[PDB]
Amino acid sequence: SLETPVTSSPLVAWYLSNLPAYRTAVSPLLRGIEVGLAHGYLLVGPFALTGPLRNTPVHGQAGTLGAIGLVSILSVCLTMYGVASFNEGEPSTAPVLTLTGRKKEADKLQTAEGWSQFTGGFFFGGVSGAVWAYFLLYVLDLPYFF
Amino acid sequence: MSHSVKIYDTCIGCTQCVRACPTDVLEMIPWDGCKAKQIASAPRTEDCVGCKRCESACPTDFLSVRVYLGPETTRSMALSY
Amino acid sequence: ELRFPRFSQGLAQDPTTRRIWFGIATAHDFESHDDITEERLYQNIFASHFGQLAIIFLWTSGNLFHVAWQGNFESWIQDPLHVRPIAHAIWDPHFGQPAVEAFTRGGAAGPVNIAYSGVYQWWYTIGLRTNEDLYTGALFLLFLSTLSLIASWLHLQPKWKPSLSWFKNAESRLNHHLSGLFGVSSLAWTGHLVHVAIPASRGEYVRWNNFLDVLPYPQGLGPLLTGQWNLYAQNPDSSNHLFGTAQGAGTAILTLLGGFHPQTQSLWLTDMAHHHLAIAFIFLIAGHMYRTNFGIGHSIKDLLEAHTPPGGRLGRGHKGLYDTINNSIHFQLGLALASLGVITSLVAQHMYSLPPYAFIAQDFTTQAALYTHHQYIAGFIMTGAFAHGAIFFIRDYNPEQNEDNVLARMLDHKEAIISHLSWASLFLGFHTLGLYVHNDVMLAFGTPEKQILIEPIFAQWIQSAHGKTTYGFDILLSSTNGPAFNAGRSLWLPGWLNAVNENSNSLFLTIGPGDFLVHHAIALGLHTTTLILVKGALDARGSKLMPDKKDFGYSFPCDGPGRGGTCDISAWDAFYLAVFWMLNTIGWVTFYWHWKHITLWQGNVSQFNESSTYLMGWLRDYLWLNSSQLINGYNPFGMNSLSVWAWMFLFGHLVWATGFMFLISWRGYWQELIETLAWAHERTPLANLIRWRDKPVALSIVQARLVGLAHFSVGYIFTYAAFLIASTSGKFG
Amino acid sequence: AGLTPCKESKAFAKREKQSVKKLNSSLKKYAPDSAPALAIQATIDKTKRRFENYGKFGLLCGSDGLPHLIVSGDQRHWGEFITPGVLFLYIAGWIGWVGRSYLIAVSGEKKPAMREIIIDVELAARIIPRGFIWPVAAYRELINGDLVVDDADIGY
Amino acid sequence: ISVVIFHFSWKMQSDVWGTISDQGVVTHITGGNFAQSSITINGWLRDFLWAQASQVIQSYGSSLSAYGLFFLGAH
Amino acid sequence: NLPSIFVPLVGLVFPAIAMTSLFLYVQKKK
Amino acid sequence: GQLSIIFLWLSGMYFHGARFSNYEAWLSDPTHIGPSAQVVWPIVGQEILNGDVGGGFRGIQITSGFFQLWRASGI
Ligand code: CLA
Ligand SMILES: CC1=C(/C=C/C(C)=C/C=C/C(C)=C/C=C/C=C(C)/C=C/C=C(C)/C=C/C2=C(C)CCCC2(C)C)C(C)(C)CCC1
Ligand SMILES: CC1=C(/C=C/C(C)=C/C=C/C(C)=C\C=C\C=C(C)\C=C\C=C(C)\C=C\C2=C(C)CCCC2(C)C)C(C)(C)CCC1
Ligand code: SF4
Ligand code: SF4
Repeated sequence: SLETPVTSSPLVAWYLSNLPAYRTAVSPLLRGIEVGLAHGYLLVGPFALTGPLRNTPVHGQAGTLGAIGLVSILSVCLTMYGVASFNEGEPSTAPVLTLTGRKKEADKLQTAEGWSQFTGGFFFGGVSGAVWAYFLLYVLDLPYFF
Repeated sequence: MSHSVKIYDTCIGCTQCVRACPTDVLEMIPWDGCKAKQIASAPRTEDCVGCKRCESACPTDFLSVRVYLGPETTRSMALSY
Repeated sequence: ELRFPRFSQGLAQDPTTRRIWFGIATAHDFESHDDITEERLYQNIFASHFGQLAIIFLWTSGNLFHVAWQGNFESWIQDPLHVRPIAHAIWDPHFGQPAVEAFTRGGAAGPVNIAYSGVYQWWYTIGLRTNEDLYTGALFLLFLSTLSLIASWLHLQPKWKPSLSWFKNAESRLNHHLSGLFGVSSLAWTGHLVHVAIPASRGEYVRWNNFLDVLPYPQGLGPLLTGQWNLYAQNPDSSNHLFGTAQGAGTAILTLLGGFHPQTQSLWLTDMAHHHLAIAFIFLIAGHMYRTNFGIGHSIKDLLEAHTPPGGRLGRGHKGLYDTINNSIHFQLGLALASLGVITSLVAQHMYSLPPYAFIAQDFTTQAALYTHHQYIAGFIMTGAFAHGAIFFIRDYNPEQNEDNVLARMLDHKEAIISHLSWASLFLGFHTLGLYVHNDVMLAFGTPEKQILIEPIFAQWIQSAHGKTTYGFDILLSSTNGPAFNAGRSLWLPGWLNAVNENSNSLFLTIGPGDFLVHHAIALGLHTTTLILVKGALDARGSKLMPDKKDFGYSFPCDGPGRGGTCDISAWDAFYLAVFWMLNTIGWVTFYWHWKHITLWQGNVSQFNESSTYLMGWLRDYLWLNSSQLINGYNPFGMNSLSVWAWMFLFGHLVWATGFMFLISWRGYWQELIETLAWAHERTPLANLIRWRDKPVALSIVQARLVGLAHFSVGYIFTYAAFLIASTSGKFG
Repeated sequence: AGLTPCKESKAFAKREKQSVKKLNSSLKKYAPDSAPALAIQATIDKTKRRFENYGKFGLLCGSDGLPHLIVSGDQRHWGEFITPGVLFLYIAGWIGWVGRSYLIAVSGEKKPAMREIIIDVELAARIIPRGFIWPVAAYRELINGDLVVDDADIGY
Repeated sequence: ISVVIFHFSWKMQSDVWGTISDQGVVTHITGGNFAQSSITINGWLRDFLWAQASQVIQSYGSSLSAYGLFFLGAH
Repeated sequence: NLPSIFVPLVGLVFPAIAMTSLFLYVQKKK
Repeated sequence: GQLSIIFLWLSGMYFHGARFSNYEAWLSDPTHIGPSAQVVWPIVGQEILNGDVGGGFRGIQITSGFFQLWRASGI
């Protein structure tokens, strides 16, 4: 590749290197539950506001049901990948060398046991994120544009 | 063996196929069956990409180097990624 | 092996996605499977066949189940001419409210689909009368499907699989198939016609409960034994007959009337019983020809040898063709398709002229949906026959065992065959198009008399030989003197001649100059379609551009740019270009049938007879005019029942237009496009964490052709099938 | 086949009536002596004498008032298809027979390639009339067996 | 290009061109249907291809015949 | 009643299990 | 050469507009007389192409819009 401002800069290389997918030195269960929190709380909007029931008074509870399923489907699409791309006793496929050249540990996420932990984090966070939107948006619901 | 490259006895030893292999498959070996006293040979068929230009430059009655496309490998498919 | 596909190791180690695509297309090609042997080759086919019968029986149990659970079958019987037959029910949770209303019809309670396959009439005729007959009809076929699945499994274990000599027994098979399969089944269907069907159409309800009490003929089973069979045709159904009751109901069971049933515009029941009885005998007697175990009957090997013409004009004649056929599966399949390809066209041609089911000549849409259906099936099957001809010349032909016989000679003057096919196609092409543009121009300038109207008189002479009196040529069966007329004046002519001159049926429609020009356009299709296929078959083994084509197989991409470029040289590609001309040809046939009938049904027969001589007439008065109701399936004002056909209509246009993308743009461009993409994905953060297991590559050269043709065909069928049904059903006339 | 003669078919004499009225409609808008009025009149006479010749030479008209051709060979109608047809076949050979003579004529040269992209006009002038008698000449070739070859096909 | 010259033809006939009443009310060529019917693909089939091809199709027998022939000839 | 259950099962579930079943079988390695 | 052909193309257009056109008539009522600058020989009935473009003339109605160009230059 090439070193352009976008691919390397202190602001960029600090933003990416400190979000769950890249914090290579913490337990993959939590790295799954953060990811599912941000994604789950994210997509409750468009389902609730643009779905086929937006006019009806069930727009709150029809979007949430929609987002809940989509998290479930991605949880399956997650598990299909983990079970078909790793073997139960094979080690990690992540790069173990940093840019400076320090040989660090291979990421536990790139591992059958790790990924199956990660999806457990994503699924539980995904549904937890998508209810937390529904509670806020239809209890503590004043300022928003909905 | 990925693809099968075969050179017959019609070949007149003109070294036009060897010079036209883009990945160094064919090569020239001595013979005694031509005026030129040399016939082509294909000892590295693995890297053979299948680009029939190797035998678009064999000037004989039908052909003297022939290429049969078999199964495809990661180098016989010319994948760079 | 080591992974999918289990039957091909060469594909298995292919790392790219090519393996997955090619692990599906080469599933059923049992010869090219690794480690195949001639015993396995047959035993898989035998098990596979039973798989195909399971589908056919399960498929037909679906129709009976829905028609009797969500259909109008008991009500439709009560008035066949005013109750739309119902196919099934609709439950689509995307439907809005005005669609739910619109698709509620046929006297149902929710949305339904109107059945255009014409099952409702067929089951009326053959005696079914309530829902309950249909349910047991469903269960039985479901059981038969279960039985077949057992057999496909059973004949794979040891001690139940046939050996080679069992399959290669070409004589003992032809006796059973001719005498048992074709023969007895036709005899037994006669039994059902005169024990259930005919009694149903006379008010008698006969079922498995009581079919032992009732007599098919009040003196039954006697008159046949004595020899005076002249009683079963005694007192037939009267002219004033109501199909479901006893008024005018005669008692004859076997007749020869030949006309139409006056009320229902169909063939008489008692004729169809006789005919299946007559050809129940021909096959039985034709079934004892060949020798099996009992020392009598011909040897098919001997018959082929004996027919060697003296003088040598046919070389060694048919010598050795026994083994070549009896050892080449691709040969046997080719013959089967050719024969099956013809009779399907025959079925299409006869059904619409001689309606064999009650109240099916006035359901106009059902006629069109059936005749068009069988021609397209016949178009596909006929292309396969030549396609497996080519595979024969490649894989299984042997140039030694067929020395100078009739088969090797067809490879010896292949130039003479190919060129003349080219001539006949060229002669038809220049003049059929030629006279057409001339007809077009002469009308553009406002002079319609200056057209070239050639009266199709030979076909009008033939119609006069069958009794049609419009043209007044006064020949056999149209002239009273003729002994041929006298030979039939008291058997079938009074009914047959009354049907042929009636102007309501489609029996021998009047033909004019328009019908002359179209027929050549049809004739042009068959030669040109044949030319591609026949050119493909005879040059499969080799030609001047590449005289060792046999060493590569039936289907290979090309042979490289040298020698001037060799794109589209495999005999596969000859089949490829062929399909385009099949769809065009069958296009010109079904077009012609629909428009001629759609003018007839309205009683506006002048419109076809004038507009059908210049092309703008076909484009204006058939395409543009008749699609007015279809395209309004949904507009910014509302929707209709026809909306679904309007949607499918465009859906047809969309797939068809996607077809071009794979035919025109060839592989090398897309492959360079993937490589950039497979670079971008490898450098994007958060997305370099997901890695393809199988590397991504563009489709292969042959795959694109196959894929490109799949879209073209699908879009071409759905488009026309939508216009055919919507336009006719829109007017129901 | 029921095709009444065009000189009798009232439908034929209807089409002749409309197309004349349609033209005379387009005429009562120009000056009675300008150039348009003459060209319109010219086409009007051309039309009437067109219809008359179609009702004179025995063309048979259907129920469309339009002529129909009987190509069955009924020699009451020979000038519709058979007579024009033979007229074509005479011409078509003339083109065919002449071209064959030229290719044979230039065949025995150093490179016949050059004498076909650059046609020899004089040689094609002493051959252009030999197509007047092609039926006679060819039929003798067929009998003498020089119209065809047997098994020497490519190269020579 | 083809969709551009389709876009121009329908937009101008439906929203701009057309006769004008002596009173002052304006009636465009296609009655101002572009704003509702051009959003559906079937709309571009009914009201543009099918409804504005009438003049070319039935152009036989008058001076616009040469367009009727070319229409076919270009197909 | 019965359609409202069988239509989703063959439209949503039975496809999903089918696609996920094949995907493992296609992508196996032994 | 390319420059020369254009001039020859221009020359015909000006010539044709002078010898075979209702231009001078068009200058009287440009609102409702079609511009015509091509007239066909009547051989095989093709004189039906000579349309009633009005202005006491006939011929193929042009659409390249030269007439507005020749009026804007005060011809
Ligand atoms: C002297 C000229 C000549 C002659 C005698 C023939 C003779 C023949 N051609 Mg033919 N052909 C020719 C030129 C000629 N060709 C040219 C120039 C072409 C290229 C377009 C073809 C393309 C062609 C095809 C595609 C086919 C034939 C076929 C045939 C055979 C059947 C006749 C037929 O179908 O006519 C075909 C007639 C045409 C295609 C019309 C074009 C011929 C032009 C108009 C004549 C040219 C004459 C020449 C320029 C005049 C020279 C004058 C000289 C003084 C300078 C027959 C052996 C067919 C065949 O194999 O049947 C057995 C066949 O399929 N030919
Ligand atoms: C390629 C090939 C192949 C195939 C082939 C085919 C596919 C063929 C087909 C063919 C066909 C598809 C044919 C058809 C035929 C037909 C016919 C042969 C017909 C006949 C008819 C008749 C005979 C009739 C008669 C009559 C009449 C006229 C009328 C009246 C009645 C009667 C009957 C008398 C194979 C495999 C072998 C192999 C080799 C190569
Ligand atoms: C009578 C008639 C008819 C019929 C016809 C027919 C049926 C025909 C056939 C025909 C045929 C069946 C033919 C065949 C042929 C063969 C051959 C074989 C030929 C050959 C030829 C040639 C060889 C020639 C050559 C040449 C010349 C001489 C000239 C030109 C040049 C050339 C060199 C080309 C119809 C009905 C239509 C109508 C009426 C009349
Ligand atoms: S195909 Fe290409 S790689 Fe193979 S031998 Fe020929 S030139 Fe070499
Ligand atoms: S090109 Fe052909 S002849 Fe020349 S060396 Fe190679 S094989 Fe031999």
